[PDB]
Amino acid sequence: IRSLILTLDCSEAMLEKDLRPNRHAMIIQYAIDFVHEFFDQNPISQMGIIIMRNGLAQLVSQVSGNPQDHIDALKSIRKQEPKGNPSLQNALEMARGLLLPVPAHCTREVLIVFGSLSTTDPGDIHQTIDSLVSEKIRVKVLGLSAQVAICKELCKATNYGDESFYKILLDETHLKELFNEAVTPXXXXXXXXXXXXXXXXXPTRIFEDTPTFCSCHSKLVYGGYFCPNCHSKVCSLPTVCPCCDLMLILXXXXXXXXXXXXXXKTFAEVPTTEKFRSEDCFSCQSRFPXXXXXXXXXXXXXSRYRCEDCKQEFCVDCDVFIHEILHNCPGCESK
Amino acid sequence: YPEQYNYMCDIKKTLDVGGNSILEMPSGTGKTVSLLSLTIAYQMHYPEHRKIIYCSRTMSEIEKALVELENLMDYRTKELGYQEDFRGLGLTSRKNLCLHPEVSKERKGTVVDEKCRRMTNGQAKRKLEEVELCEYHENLYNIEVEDYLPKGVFSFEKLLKYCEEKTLCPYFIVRRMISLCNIIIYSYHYLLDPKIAERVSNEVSKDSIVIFDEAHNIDNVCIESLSLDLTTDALRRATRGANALDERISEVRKVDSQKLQDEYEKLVQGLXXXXXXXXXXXXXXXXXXXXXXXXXXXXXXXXXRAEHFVSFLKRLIEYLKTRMKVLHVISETPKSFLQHLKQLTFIERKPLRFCSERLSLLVRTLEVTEVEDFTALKDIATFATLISTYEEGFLLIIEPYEIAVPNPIMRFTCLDASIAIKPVFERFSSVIITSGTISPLDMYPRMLNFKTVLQKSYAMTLAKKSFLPMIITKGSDQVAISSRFEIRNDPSIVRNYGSMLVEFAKITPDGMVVFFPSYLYMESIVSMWQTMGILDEVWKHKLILVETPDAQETSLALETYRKACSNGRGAILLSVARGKVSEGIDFDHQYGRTVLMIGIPFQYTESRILKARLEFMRENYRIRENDFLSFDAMRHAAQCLGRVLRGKDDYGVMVLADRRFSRKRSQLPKWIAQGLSDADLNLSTDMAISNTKQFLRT
Ligand code: SF4
Ligand SMILES: [Zn+2]
Ligand SMILES: [Zn+2]
Ligand SMILES: [Zn+2]
Repeated sequence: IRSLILTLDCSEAMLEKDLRPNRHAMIIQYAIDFVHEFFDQNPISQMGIIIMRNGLAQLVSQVSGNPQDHIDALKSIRKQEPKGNPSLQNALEMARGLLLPVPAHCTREVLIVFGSLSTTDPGDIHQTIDSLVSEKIRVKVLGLSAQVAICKELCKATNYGDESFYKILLDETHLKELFNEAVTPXXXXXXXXXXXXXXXXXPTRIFEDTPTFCSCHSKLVYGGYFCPNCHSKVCSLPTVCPCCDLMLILXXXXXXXXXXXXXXKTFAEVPTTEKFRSEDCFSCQSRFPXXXXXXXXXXXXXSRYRCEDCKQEFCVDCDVFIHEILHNCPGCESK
Repeated sequence: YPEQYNYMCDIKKTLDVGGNSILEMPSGTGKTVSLLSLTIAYQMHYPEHRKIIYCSRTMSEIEKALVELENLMDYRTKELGYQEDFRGLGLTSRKNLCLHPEVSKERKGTVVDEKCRRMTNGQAKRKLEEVELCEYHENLYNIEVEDYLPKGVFSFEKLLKYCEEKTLCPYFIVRRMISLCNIIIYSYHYLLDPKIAERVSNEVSKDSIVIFDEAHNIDNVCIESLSLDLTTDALRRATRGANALDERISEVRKVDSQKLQDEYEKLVQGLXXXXXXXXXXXXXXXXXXXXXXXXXXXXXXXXXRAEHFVSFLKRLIEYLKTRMKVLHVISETPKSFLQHLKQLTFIERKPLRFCSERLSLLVRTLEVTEVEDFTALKDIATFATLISTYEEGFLLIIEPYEIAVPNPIMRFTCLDASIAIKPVFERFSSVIITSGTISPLDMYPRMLNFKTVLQKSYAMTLAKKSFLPMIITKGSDQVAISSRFEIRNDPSIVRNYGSMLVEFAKITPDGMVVFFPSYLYMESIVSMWQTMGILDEVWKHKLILVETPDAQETSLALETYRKACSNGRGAILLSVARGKVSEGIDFDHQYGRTVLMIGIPFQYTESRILKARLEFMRENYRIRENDFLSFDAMRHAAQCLGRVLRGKDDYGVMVLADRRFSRKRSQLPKWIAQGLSDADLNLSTDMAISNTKQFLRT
């Protein structure tokens, strides 16, 4: 569904001592964690890692849905020293070369981790910006410390003229938060066009391994997925079958679809003196006063959470928990 | 916005009551206030009563006033849907408002008015007894051209293109449209010009509102109205000019002497008044401002002709050569110099009336006039008009001999500036005086005596977006003392200061503009700096304003700055606060987000002019040895402070060195004094806080 291109800054400016021990190692590690979370909340999505080193853009992880390739590609960067200077234009041109074969019904995202305060580009970057906006490519830049006007014009131009995507990071925790923000999709207002895709297989799991089989690598396996079209037994991933080009999805597509469908209804905070109901939680059992800062003014007040779709009481930890995972409110299942 | 609305109320009450007001506007947010306040103030009375007389110091402010005036026209025409009599006349440079010198001359010098006088004389000569007319003429005085402006705004650029399309000349359109009483946007060198202020004063016909914009260099303009340096070469040009006058005497006495006798009779009968009342569209000469001079009944050399004027003129220039060939140090009192001249030869105190008339007579007898000789005759004529009149505060001075070859110079020192500004307080009223680089605003009631009201800036909010720190400790506190001398001392300490500039420029690579008190430090650090990594890592290239500034060089440096900042590169702008181009166009990240100041501004001392004006102001206001090292430097530093402020939506930081800055005020007096190394990390945090508070305060 999504096609994100992770462009990490790997130049001499990354050798400075801001993060611990340096910016490069923390960006690599947090990039590995970003690969984990991204492939955990986006199963049938694509990733591609490019680095900006030695004044050039170097593709280190081809566009694929297997996280292990990105993990190894990120492990190879921390064993070398980030030298040279960053090149935004070359990275955006190569990102274009990786996002052009992507179908129009799939989003094209480019996430740039920019630590330096200056880039080294051959040609005019504004023409590359015009090319990015023309072919519809959403660009998000996580810059370090001071702002760059080119990043403002790029993030604003690549998002329907709206500026709210050039995120400034000031610490490791902030960078973690931005990473987390790139996991979640962005249902923007769009420009109203047509959408649909067709042909998505569902596999049958083969447990046989006495003679083994493989139609994508011709190697030994312990069992493999079955294509309902070309009838090939390949390595197991819910992505595209490489023998006739169609998906092999299962309950994962339903999972991410329902995750994108979650309304996440925050329960209204109503004091016990206003609800006139005993302290109760419907997901567990709560006899704990929430408020008690003062004497009888706060202890006898407390806070009861309310789901209005069923008029039920809950405590805060369960509102947070059902906001993180699970469908909202067990009381909405009983009528 | 309420802050600017308070200034709107102040402009309203001062326009309705007071005759003059000293209004202090915040830098970057006070240009669009008076432009609408004046128009609405004109509409509340009745549509056509007083007119906007906006006065700026540069042409960029004139263009900004023109485009903002167009924003006023669109603003008033998009909210009501009714079309009114449009105003707005752009009075710019003569070379930039003419089309013929770009077709054949291909020059942008100051002699375009001479060629325009050749074309005008061609028109007059093809309308009298006979070069071509020009490009297009004889239709610039008609009603249609007089109505092309009130029906549609055509100012400067729109007037240049409109004249290039409609086949017209913009000079006569503007000149004929000064009497139309539109919104004229000219500079201070035109309101107080000993050659332009007379005609403008006769065409505007007074009864308007004058707007002194950025009125902080008014004393500088009043000083620049005189002081002409006689550097021995003007004596040779005056000698060759006298020889040319003798040749012209032989020519008019050779065959055609009837016109000289007829014009001579016009002088004996109707004098200078009739001579200037008969001629129309003829080139004029210089004059010590006739409205300020007030001298009538100009007799033509005690009723004499031209041979006597060139004889007494040869004696006068020879006396000048005699007074310029002396020992070395000598000061002149203009009265004692006139008395000594009378002791050498009697000529009385009337060579002024003898120049203003004889120059016009020669013009009326000349058809092929040489430019250098006539120019030298105009210089000697001005010197005569200013040794014959205007003596109170005037001080003739001779430059000492310092080798003695490059030396014979004679400069005249002007008089009190209050005299020069004076006529506007009888011609006009409710003259609004606005400036964003005035602090304190008490040196304008003191120096230049006039009764007015004082209104200071009352706008100060969002202090977290206007980082204003100052640097005192440079790691050793040894460059802040050596950077205050007229001549630099200990070059190694200056090299250490430059190294501190390399470290500071490396810490904050996001557009840097550095201002220097003089070009000596720049030329000393640019010769051999022992370092260049800032140009090799963060700045790619450096921008240096030449000690001899050039228009195309400065333009290519500014465009290079905008393109360098629009490519994510940045460049250090090593400029001088005392140099050319004070700038004023910001409101963008293309300008230097961080501005560096090398100490405090300094004025060149050990000069006879600073001692003459020093003792003169000492006798006037008794502000001796105190205001010439804090007021002028305060204005020069405020010229750099005004570039940092560019609206509350933008941010910036300006680093001022030296502790002496605490002795002077500043715009937005919220400053913290700490070291420079600490200011590196402080600015490192400000470059993120300024980026975080934006979306939080919105
Ligand atoms: S009429 Fe106009 S174009 Fe011709 S010389 Fe005069 S100013 Fe220039
Ligand atoms: Zn298949
Ligand atoms: Zn609970
Ligand atoms: Zn519910």
